[PDB]
Amino acid sequence: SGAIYVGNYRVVNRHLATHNDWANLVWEDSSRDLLVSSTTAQGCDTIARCDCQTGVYYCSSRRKHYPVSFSKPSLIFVEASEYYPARYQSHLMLAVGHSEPGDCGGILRCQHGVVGIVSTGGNGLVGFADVRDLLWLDEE
Ligand SMILES: CCC(=O)NCc1nnc2n1CCCC2
Ligand SMILES: [Zn+2]
Repeated sequence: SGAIYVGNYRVVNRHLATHNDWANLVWEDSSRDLLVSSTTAQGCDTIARCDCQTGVYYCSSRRKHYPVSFSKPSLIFVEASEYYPARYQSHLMLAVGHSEPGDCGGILRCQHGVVGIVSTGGNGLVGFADVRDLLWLDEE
C-alpha cells in the first residue's frame, strides 16, 4: 500500500483505489496502473521534474529503503501477478530489487522529489509507475 500526496491530489495504484477515490476521481489509466483523486487537506510530497535514473525506493516487505538504478519510463510486458493478468503496462520503470504485491505504493524518490510508486514485481525486478510526466499535480 501507499500514496503520493501532492497539493490537493492523492496518487494511488489504480488496482488499490478505494470507493472514496472513485467518488472523487480526477484521472485514471489502467495501462499506467495509476488513479488520482481529490483531497481536502494539502499534501507534504514534491514531484520530481527530471530524467534521473538513480533514486531510493521503499520496500514494505523488507521494512527497508534501497538505492536503485532504474530504466526510463517505457511500454513493458509484465507477467501475471495476484492483481493483474499478463499485460503491457505503460510509463513503467524497472530496477533490480525486491517487490511483492503489497509493496505497491512505496515511493521511489530522487534528489528532485517523488519519481513514482511501486507497481510491479517478480523475477528479482521492481517496477515503478512514473508520475514526473503529470505536470498538473503541481499546478492550481
Ligand atoms: C491523460 C493525461 C493527463 O494528465 N490527464 C489528466 C489531466 N490532463 N490535463 C490535466 N489533467 C488534470 C488536471 C487538468 C490538467
Ligand atoms: Zn531527479
